[PDB]
Amino acid sequence: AATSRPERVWPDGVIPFVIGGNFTGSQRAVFRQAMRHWEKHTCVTFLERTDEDSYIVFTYRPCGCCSYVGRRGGGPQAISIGKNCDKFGIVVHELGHVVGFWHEHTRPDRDRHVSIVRENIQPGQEYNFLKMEPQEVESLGETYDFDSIMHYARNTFSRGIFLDTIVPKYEVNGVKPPIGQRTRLSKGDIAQARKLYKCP
Ligand SMILES: CCCCC[C@H](CN(O)CO)C(=O)NCNC(=O)c1cc2cccc(OC)c2o1
Ligand SMILES: [Zn+2]
Ligand SMILES: [Zn+2]
Repeated sequence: AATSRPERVWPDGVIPFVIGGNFTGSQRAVFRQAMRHWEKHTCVTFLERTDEDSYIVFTYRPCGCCSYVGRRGGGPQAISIGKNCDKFGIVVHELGHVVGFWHEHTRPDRDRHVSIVRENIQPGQEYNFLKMEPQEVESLGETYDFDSIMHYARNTFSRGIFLDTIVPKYEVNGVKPPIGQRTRLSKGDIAQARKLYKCP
């Protein structure tokens, strides 16, 4: 679910950043590691902000809302992190938003790959399962990626941990594909981000 909007692609793949107050040393170390993980597998690079107009700010905030997707432009933008959502893999996902990705399950073609089980969604959290409009996404010829760091888990916003809100439709390698990994950028994520940023 890469943005279709070229103004949201950070020019030259260089993203200035600031780390705000109220984090521990350890949380700040994880931020740098997550930024470096992006740097290792793509041409995207994070740079400590000096005088740039547009830049990201790591802000202490309760988990959930919101990390701006892609470059806002004309000023600072938030990448929001809190106590329960600050592990390496979560921050990598959040930087996925920064660089221009929405959630994989909101791809316009998602109904060919997953079922949404509405009845299992926590009340008032249904908006998290809305498809993006076709005009807002350009997937760049890349197939729907179950292993994506941007893909929800089977029971994300579920009323109970044993109930699925998202179910993949078909078996891949003879078994239903696992979703919701927060370990690393997937092969699919790397391929897609390289196209988005026109990496060499
Ligand atoms: C109101 C939308 C709730 C979004 C919450 C999620 C949390 N994560 O999954 C983080 O990984 C989120 O941040 N998704 C990505 N960002 C957005 O969807 C989003 C929309 C939006 C609209 C106006 C202003 C914003 O400022 C940060 C926005 O973020
Ligand atoms: Zn997200
Ligand atoms: Zn994808």
